[PDB]
Amino acid sequence: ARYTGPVTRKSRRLRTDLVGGDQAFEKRPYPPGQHGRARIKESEYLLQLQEKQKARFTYGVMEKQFRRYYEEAVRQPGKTGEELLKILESRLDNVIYRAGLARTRRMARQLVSHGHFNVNGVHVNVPSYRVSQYDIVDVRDKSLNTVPFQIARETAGERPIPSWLQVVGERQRVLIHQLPERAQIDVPLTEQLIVEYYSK
Amino acid sequence: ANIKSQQKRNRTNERARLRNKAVKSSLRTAVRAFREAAHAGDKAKAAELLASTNRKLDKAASKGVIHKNQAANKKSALAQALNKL
Amino acid sequence: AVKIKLTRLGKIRNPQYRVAVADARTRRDGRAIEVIGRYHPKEEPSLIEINSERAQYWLSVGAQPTEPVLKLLKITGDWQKFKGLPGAQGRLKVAAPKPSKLEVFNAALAAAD
RNA sequence: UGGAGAGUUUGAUCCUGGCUCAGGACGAACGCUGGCGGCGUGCUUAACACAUGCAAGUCGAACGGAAAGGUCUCUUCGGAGAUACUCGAGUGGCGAACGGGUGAGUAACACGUGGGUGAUCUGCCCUGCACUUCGGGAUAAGCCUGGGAAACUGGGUCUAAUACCGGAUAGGACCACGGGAUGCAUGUCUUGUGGUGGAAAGCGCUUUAGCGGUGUGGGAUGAGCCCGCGGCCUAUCAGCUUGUUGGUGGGGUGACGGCCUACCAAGGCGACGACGGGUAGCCGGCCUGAGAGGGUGUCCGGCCACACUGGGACUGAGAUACGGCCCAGACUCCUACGGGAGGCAGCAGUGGGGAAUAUUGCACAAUGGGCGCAAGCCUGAUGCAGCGACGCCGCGUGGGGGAUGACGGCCUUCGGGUUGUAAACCUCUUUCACCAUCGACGAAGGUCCGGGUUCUCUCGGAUUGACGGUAGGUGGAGAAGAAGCACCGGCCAACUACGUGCCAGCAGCCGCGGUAAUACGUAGGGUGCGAGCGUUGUCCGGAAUUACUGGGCGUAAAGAGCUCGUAGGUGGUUUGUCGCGUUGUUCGUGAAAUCUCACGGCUUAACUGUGAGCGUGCGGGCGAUACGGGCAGACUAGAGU
Ligand SMILES: [Mg+2]
Ligand SMILES: [Mg+2]
Ligand SMILES: [Mg+2]
Ligand SMILES: [Mg+2]
Ligand SMILES: [Mg+2]
Ligand SMILES: [Mg+2]
Ligand SMILES: [Mg+2]
Ligand SMILES: [Mg+2]
Ligand SMILES: [Mg+2]
Ligand SMILES: [Mg+2]
Ligand SMILES: [Mg+2]
Ligand SMILES: [Mg+2]
Ligand SMILES: [Mg+2]
Ligand SMILES: [Mg+2]
Ligand SMILES: [Mg+2]
Ligand SMILES: [Mg+2]
Ligand SMILES: [Mg+2]
Ligand SMILES: [Mg+2]
Ligand SMILES: [Mg+2]
Ligand SMILES: [Mg+2]
Ligand SMILES: [Mg+2]
Ligand SMILES: [Mg+2]
Ligand SMILES: [Mg+2]
Ligand SMILES: [Mg+2]
Ligand SMILES: [Mg+2]
Ligand SMILES: [Mg+2]
Ligand SMILES: [Mg+2]
Ligand SMILES: [Mg+2]
Ligand SMILES: [Mg+2]
Ligand SMILES: [Mg+2]
Ligand SMILES: [Mg+2]
Ligand SMILES: [Mg+2]
Ligand SMILES: [Mg+2]
Ligand SMILES: [Mg+2]
Ligand SMILES: [Mg+2]
Ligand SMILES: [Mg+2]
Ligand SMILES: [Mg+2]
Ligand SMILES: [Mg+2]
Ligand SMILES: [Mg+2]
Ligand SMILES: [Mg+2]
Ligand SMILES: [Mg+2]
Ligand SMILES: [Mg+2]
Ligand SMILES: [Mg+2]
Ligand SMILES: [Mg+2]
Ligand SMILES: [Mg+2]
Ligand SMILES: [Mg+2]
Ligand SMILES: [Mg+2]
Ligand SMILES: [Mg+2]
Ligand SMILES: [Mg+2]
Ligand SMILES: [Mg+2]
Ligand SMILES: [Mg+2]
Ligand SMILES: [Mg+2]
Ligand SMILES: [Mg+2]
Ligand SMILES: [Mg+2]
Ligand SMILES: [Mg+2]
Ligand SMILES: [Mg+2]
Repeated sequence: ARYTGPVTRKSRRLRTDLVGGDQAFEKRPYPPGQHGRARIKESEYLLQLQEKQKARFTYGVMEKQFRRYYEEAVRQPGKTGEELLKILESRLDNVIYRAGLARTRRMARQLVSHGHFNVNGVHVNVPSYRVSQYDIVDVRDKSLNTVPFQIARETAGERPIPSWLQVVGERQRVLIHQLPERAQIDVPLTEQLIVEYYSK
Repeated sequence: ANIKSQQKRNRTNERARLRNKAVKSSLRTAVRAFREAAHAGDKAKAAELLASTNRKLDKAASKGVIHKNQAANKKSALAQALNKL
Repeated sequence: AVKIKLTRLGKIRNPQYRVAVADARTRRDGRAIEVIGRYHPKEEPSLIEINSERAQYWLSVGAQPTEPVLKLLKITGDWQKFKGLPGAQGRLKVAAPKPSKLEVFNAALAAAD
C-alpha cells in the first residue's frame, strides 16, 4: 500500500515541512483540523513518536517495512541512527530524488515503479530496491524522449547533488561512489528519538 | 490377503515352515539318542553317535535352517558331554 | 547397498542438490553418511563440484552411484581415473566470466570524461 | 552490542504488597472489510466409524508351457501349424521389514550426549583366494472327476527347472595337545599336529551380446546388546522384594545375562525418595527474555512407539510384518443357516465431533527406491497444480502543478474557522489488472540413430517437460478497473457539537452516566495502522511478585517454646605428596537444516546457495599446582581436660 492522501496535512501535524518547498505550509504551520491552534501537551512519548513519523513520510515507508529496517540497523556494528538513515538513503526512489531526476518524492516513486530504470542493465520496478556501492543506475531507452524525463534535463541545477552519487551528460546514468555516511544526509530530523521509540 | 504377491508368498511360507520343522525335529532326536547313549556310560556307541550327530548339525546349518553359531554351540556341548564320560 | 545419490534441498522452482553418500534403505533428505560435493543444474553450463578425493575413497570401497551421479563422475574425470578409462582429466566447463564490479564502474568514469 | 514504566489502599505522606495495563508471539478461531503477486502453511477435538478408486511389484537371459497379439504359415471358408518373437495363468528368484502415516501407549537405557562390545549379527555392494563334481525322487500348471449357495476345497493321472533331496572332495564348525605373539580378569589374535566334519546352478549369444553359482580372507554399511551422565509433578504414597539378590551344573540365544531351570546361599533396594499415584512420545529446535531463566516439541530433520482391541508365532539377512498369517473379542456385511468376508492413524474423499482446518487434481519431465543383461515396468514417495488473507514478504489503487482559503458538511464569540492543494480545472506517466503476441530455464540426460569398434566418445540427427502456452519479454488503450478497520478520560498518539438523563449503555484497571457527559449513542474533526484492522483464547515479558544472576523475616507475611543430637553441609596454623575438583593446550566428537556474521543468486524482499562462527558439553592425550579435596606427619591460638 501507499498513503495516497494530502501531503501538507502530515507536514502540519509533524510541524516540519517534509517536501521541498510549500506555500500551503508556512501559511499554517500548526497541526491540521479543527483543534489545530492549541498549545499542546508535549509528552516524551509524543517526541519519540512524531520523530519516527518524520522519516516514514519523508521516504514513503509503511510501518512494517520501516520496522524491518530498524531490525538490521540495531544489529549492524557502528551506531543505530547512522545505519537506519543509511539504508533509507540507499533505496532506489531516494537515489533518483538525490540525482535530480524528480521534483518530489512521490514522482520519484512512480518513475521507479513504472519501470523507467535499470541498474546493472537489469529492468527493475521495485521502489525499495537498495543500491550498493559501485551500482550504476541506468535508465530505459524507451524512457528517453519522454516528458517527465526530459523536463528534468534542464532542471539539473536548482537542487544540490550529494557527494556519494554522481550524474553525467546526455547519456543519463547515476554512479554510486560509496554508501552515504552521515554528513551528506539531508537533516530535517534527529536520529536518536527513533532508536528510543523502539525500546518502549 | 489383498496384494497378488502376498497370496503367492503365503503359499511359500508354509512350505518353508514344513521344511524347516522336519529338519529341526530330527535334530532333537539325534541329540536325544546321544543323551541316552552318554547316560549308559558306553563311550563305544557315544563315540560314533557323536560323529553322526555333529554331522547332522553341520548339514542343518548349511541348509539355512539353524544358524552356524547354533550348530557350533550344540556340537561343543555334546562333545564335552562325552569327555566327562 | 551404499549409494552415492543426489539430495534435493532448494526452493520450489530451484532444485539445488548435494552429492551425498547414503544408504539405499534411506529417504532422499535423510541423514547421509557424507556429503562429497554439490550440483546446481540451473546455471548455463551447470554448477558441478565433486570432492574427487573422497569420491575416490567411496568408489574404491563399493558405493554404487546412481545414474545422474554416474554422469557427474564422468564429467569431473573421477569415474575415468577409477576404472582406468583414458579420459581421466576433467572435461567440466565453467561459464564464461563477467567483468567484476569495480572494472565496469571505472569504465563508466573513463567514458564520462 | 545490552535492561524504560503507568494506574490503583490515604484528608495528605512514605513504605510494604497484591491486582490491572502498554510489548512480542500463533498450526489459530470469530467480527468488519478485501486488489494482485512471490513463498510457506492447513483435523490442535473422536488412536471415532468409514462408501468408491488408487497407495508393490518385477524377471521369458530360471522353468514347463501357449489363453491374448504379431507373424512364414495350411487354406478353414472361421477350422490350422510351440517350430516361432511375444505373453494371461502357474512354479522359481529377488523385493514386499524400505517409502508413506499416526502420537494411543510409554517416566523407560524410550530419548540426548559420551563410552564399551576380549560378549554379537549383517541379504544386496567392493576386493583378495579357492571352486563350480556325480546322481535321484517328486510336483504346481495342464488334463480328467468329487464336494460346496458361496468363499473355497478333495482325488486320480501328467510335466519341467537356478524348486527339492542324497553322496565325493573343500581348515575359519567342533575336541584334545602345541608353540608364537599379546593384556584388561574371563582371555583375544596367529600358526602346528592329530581326531570329527559341512557347499554350488546354470542360462544366453548377431559372434569380444553377456549374465549368474558356492565356500572362505578383508572392507564398507545397517543393526543388536550393556554402561556413565542429563531432561516432569506428587510423602495428605514409607516398606518394598522370593526368580527376588548372588553362586554352581545344565539349557537357551546371533550375543552377554535369572534369559530359563534345578540346587545351594540369604540376600537386594530405599528419606541422594524405593514401592505407589498423576501426567507426557524424547530431541535438533520454536516462542519469549538484556542475559540467566521460563514456556513449548507445530512445519522441516533425527530416533522411538503403534497399525480395530488383545495374544501368538511363521518365513526371512532383517518383522510393532499398515495395504500377510492364526486364535479370541467388539462392530459392519453375505448366506440356500451348513458357513463365509472385512479393517483409510497411505492419497483423495464421506459421516460425526468441534470455535475451527482443503481436490474423490496432473505427471513419472526431475530426484530417490524395487525388479530386470537391458529397453523398460512399477512408485498417491516425490515433483507440481486446486482451495482458504492462514502466516510472512513485496507492489499497486495514481503523479506534477493548482486558492478562486469554490459548493457542501461541521463548529462559531456570527467576525469567521475547519475539512483543504484537498477537490474542480489544465497536465504527465501506465507498475499491476485488461487486450494482443512471442514464449522458456529446469534436460553438459532419456531414448533411439551414423562415425565413436569395446568401455567410452562426441561432430551430429530424432523426438522427449506434469507444471504451461504459466513465468517472463513485447505491443495496445486510457487515471483509466482497485480502501478499509480500530481508537481519541489517564496509562497511550488523537476533541468538539447534538441526543440521552443512574435510563439506555460503556468499561482492561481507576471508574464514566442522577439535564450543559472530551468515558454512553450519532455527527464533524483527528490519531494509529493498511489489504488489512479489531476481539477472544494461550504463552513469556513487564514481575527483583520463588529473587543462581537478583528478595526477605523487631513492628508490614515470615525465627520452631527451648535444648540435646542422627544423616548432611561447612571447617584453624604449617611441611611434604597425589593431580579427583579447578585451570592451560591439543586431538576426537558435538549431523543436516534453523540461528549470528560475510559474500552469491531469485527484478528487490521473504526465500535460497556457500564460507566462517556457534554447538556453553563429553571422551582421549600432555602440561600447571595457587586454592578446594584425598593421603602421610607437625603445631597450639579454637575446643576440651
Ligand atoms: Mg513372484
Ligand atoms: Mg517325532
Ligand atoms: Mg551352550
Ligand atoms: Mg503498585
Ligand atoms: Mg489502610
Ligand atoms: Mg482514591
Ligand atoms: Mg478473518
Ligand atoms: Mg465475507
Ligand atoms: Mg499457495
Ligand atoms: Mg489427530
Ligand atoms: Mg506371464
Ligand atoms: Mg535375478
Ligand atoms: Mg513398515
Ligand atoms: Mg519327472
Ligand atoms: Mg549336492
Ligand atoms: Mg567331508
Ligand atoms: Mg528356583
Ligand atoms: Mg551356560
Ligand atoms: Mg545358571
Ligand atoms: Mg498421551
Ligand atoms: Mg528480566
Ligand atoms: Mg512432529
Ligand atoms: Mg502432523
Ligand atoms: Mg479405527
Ligand atoms: Mg528364521
Ligand atoms: Mg507387508
Ligand atoms: Mg489400510
Ligand atoms: Mg486421509
Ligand atoms: Mg458440527
Ligand atoms: Mg521416476
Ligand atoms: Mg528413476
Ligand atoms: Mg501444495
Ligand atoms: Mg494471498
Ligand atoms: Mg503490455
Ligand atoms: Mg494524549
Ligand atoms: Mg449535553
Ligand atoms: Mg464516545
Ligand atoms: Mg503487506
Ligand atoms: Mg489477550
Ligand atoms: Mg502476566
Ligand atoms: Mg522472573
Ligand atoms: Mg519481598
Ligand atoms: Mg536472620
Ligand atoms: Mg500488627
Ligand atoms: Mg508479623
Ligand atoms: Mg526465641
Ligand atoms: Mg506456638
Ligand atoms: Mg557430623
Ligand atoms: Mg583449610
Ligand atoms: Mg569434610
Ligand atoms: Mg549444525
Ligand atoms: Mg542475502
Ligand atoms: Mg541480491
Ligand atoms: Mg540459508
Ligand atoms: Mg581435554
Ligand atoms: Mg583453654
